[PDB]
Amino acid sequence: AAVVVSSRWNPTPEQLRALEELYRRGTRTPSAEQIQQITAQLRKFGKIEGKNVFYWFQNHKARERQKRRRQMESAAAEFDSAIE
Amino acid sequence: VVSSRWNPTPEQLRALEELYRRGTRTPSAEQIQQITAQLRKFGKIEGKNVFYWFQNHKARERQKRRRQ
DNA sequence: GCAAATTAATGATTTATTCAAG
DNA sequence: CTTGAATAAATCATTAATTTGC
Repeated sequence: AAVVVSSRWNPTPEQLRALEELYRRGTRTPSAEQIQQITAQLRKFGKIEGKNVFYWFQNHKARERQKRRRQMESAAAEFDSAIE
Repeated sequence: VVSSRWNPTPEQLRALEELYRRGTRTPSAEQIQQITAQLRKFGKIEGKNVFYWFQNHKARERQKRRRQ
């Protein structure tokens, strides 16, 4: 019987899937009321607060950009090696 | 019995693994051809085998080791 | 011991995404 | 808004491990 305290919010798999689908529908920089409403809904899956949503979308946008940039340095790896 | 799908020779396997440990995870076309060149000393292999091996390895290590 | 049966691994294909040309 | 570039996720398919009954 015991406690564990978190230093960083982590999305539950359900909160994560919800945020990823908000992203697939085109959400990129939620407004303040958007942040609050999203938060109010995702709190049903578990712990989450407004700044967590705010950061999640910033970090996800940046990481997608960086990911997609580093997919470009590969320079058509799949076609040049697998199809021809 | 003859082969329909490639399978790494036990040495190509250790070399592909070493490359993954030292940071090669999403190799480029060029590098892929470089790697394929080297690994054929140890037997049959083509660029498609190398490209898929890194894709599948990376995906399934994510499955095993990533926490969510 | 040995293969047929069944299960686990993994190679190869397909599908759904992403950013950002145009 | 559309779509080119290029996956990585999900899935399909075949091989290797292994289990099983003899």
